[PDB]
Amino acid sequence: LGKKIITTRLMSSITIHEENSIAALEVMSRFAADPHWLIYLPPTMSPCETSKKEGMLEHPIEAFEYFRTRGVGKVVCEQKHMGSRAVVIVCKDSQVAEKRFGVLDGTAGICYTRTGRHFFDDMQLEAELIDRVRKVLDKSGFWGDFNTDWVCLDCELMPWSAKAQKLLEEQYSAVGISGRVVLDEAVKLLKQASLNKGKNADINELLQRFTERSEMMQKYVEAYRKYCWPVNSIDDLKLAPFHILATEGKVHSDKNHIWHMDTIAKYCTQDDSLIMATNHILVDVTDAESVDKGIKWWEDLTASGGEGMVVKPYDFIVKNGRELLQPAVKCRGREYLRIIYGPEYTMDENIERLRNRAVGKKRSLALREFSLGMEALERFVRNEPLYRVHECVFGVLALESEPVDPRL
Amino acid sequence: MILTITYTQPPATDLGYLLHKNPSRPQTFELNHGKAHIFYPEATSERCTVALLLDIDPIDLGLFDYVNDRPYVSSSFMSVAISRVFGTAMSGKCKEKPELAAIKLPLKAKIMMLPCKGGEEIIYRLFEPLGYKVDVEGYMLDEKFPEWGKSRYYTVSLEGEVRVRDLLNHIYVLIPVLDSEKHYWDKLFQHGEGWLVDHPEKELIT
Repeated sequence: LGKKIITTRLMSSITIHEENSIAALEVMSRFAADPHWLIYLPPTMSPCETSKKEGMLEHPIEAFEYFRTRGVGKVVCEQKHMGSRAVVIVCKDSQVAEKRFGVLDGTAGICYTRTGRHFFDDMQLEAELIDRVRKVLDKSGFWGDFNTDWVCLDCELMPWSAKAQKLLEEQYSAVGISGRVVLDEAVKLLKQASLNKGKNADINELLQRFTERSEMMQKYVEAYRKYCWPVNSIDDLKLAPFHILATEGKVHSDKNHIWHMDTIAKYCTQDDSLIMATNHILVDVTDAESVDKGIKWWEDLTASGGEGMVVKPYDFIVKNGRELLQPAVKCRGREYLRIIYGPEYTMDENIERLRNRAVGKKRSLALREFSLGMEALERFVRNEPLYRVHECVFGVLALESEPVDPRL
Repeated sequence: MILTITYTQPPATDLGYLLHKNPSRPQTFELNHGKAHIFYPEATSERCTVALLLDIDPIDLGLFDYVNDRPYVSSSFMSVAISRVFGTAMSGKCKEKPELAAIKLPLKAKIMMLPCKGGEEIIYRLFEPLGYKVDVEGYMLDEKFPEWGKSRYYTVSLEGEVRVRDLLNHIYVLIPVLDSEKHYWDKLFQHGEGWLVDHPEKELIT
């Protein structure tokens, strides 16, 4: 090909380089769902600046500052659950699907991942989850209230996908078993030498140091184990929508996140335990005691600890003048981050070097993807043809094949 | 990440002389991507054990290029530590006990957390021709979750009568043969003198 130039309402010029274009074509053409359903792919999300509090790499104070210093006085903090991200689209019937999306295989809904591929291999499990979501939207009067035969939802899906839970076998536990055994043996040996007692080492410093390493490694192992439990049926899934993205005629990027939370709770979370309302608070980033509350709240979410919170501006799309701001900033839990920065990241000599991280590229990637997904929604809803929608969705894919710090 | 050697011929503390690390003097050596500690968990006349402890720095540098088993396995970094702490002992040179260094001593060794794609069978094939009685222990990836199955980590115990320098040279050469992904992350024949040419797996070792 060459370079693809895409125009969006939020960024008039977004460039898709050939090599990102190719790298996407590979994964869009081989393993992806019916391109008719792909009206949206979620963006990657930036983290906060690093903290300086003791033992802390990410802390809510810097996420709050990001918005305060850019003139956003109100944020909505939403709980990050232990799960993948999944787009859920639900039609009333296969006739809606066929007529509105052009879907030709009789499917009445889809649940797909950020790569544009079915969350489930078992297609029956997909459809069972879709209609369960549909029954609820009936038992609330969604279709009527929104004057729509379809809905696109942005959601947390728990637990980890089956593909995701293999990493626990291929990777996480490998590090976990090797690290536990040797660090426990390291402590035992040093201890013995402690009692039977290049450059000079001190045995007791060594023992203390390896005692700390061993402890961090225990925590790491307890952190990943939680993400194991298999989907034997639909009663193992948990689903929490956080945006109503699109209904017939409208994109809901004008609606604030309280609206999204509340409106999802009334229409999608009533009388089923499979679809939950997400825990959230509102924080005034200008008030020390509102800020303090959000901190406490976050300390409690991650007490177990859960992954942390996603901090969003009050409105869906915000600008600081003409500069579009991040639609989201994650603040990840201290324990959870051992799964990302490694078992021993909280150790002093480590966390110190980790505090110097460059987030510029990642934020720039989150904004461009954010713009492209909004354009893809805005085009579908205004009934533009497939290629015009699809160039935006494919654009998201291509940018994701861009090299960036995997920990961010 | 741990090598231990054990000697029990009374005065066992003579193991110290052959290695040149005075048992009362724990030491730290600095490698690339970390450092190595040598100390003697036990030094009595009836029993003497040396311990070689890797201290690899995870930050010295996909998500799993930051979250890997490198700092916890007996990789090629183990060999590099051996040649660095027991430098001369691999040249047969001993002073205060020149004959102890001269003959086969009854010896035991333990290499923890050897990552071997080839499993038990490749560990025997490398070590039994050299006159070792070899014991191998394996690990499950996570005992909470037996359904994940075996890791490809093995802890190898060697028992044999051999010269100290052969033992160190055996381990030095044979460890990076099992480390399949060392390419991801020092000259041979000067280390295989006496045994390598005659080893059944020498093509495979080279």
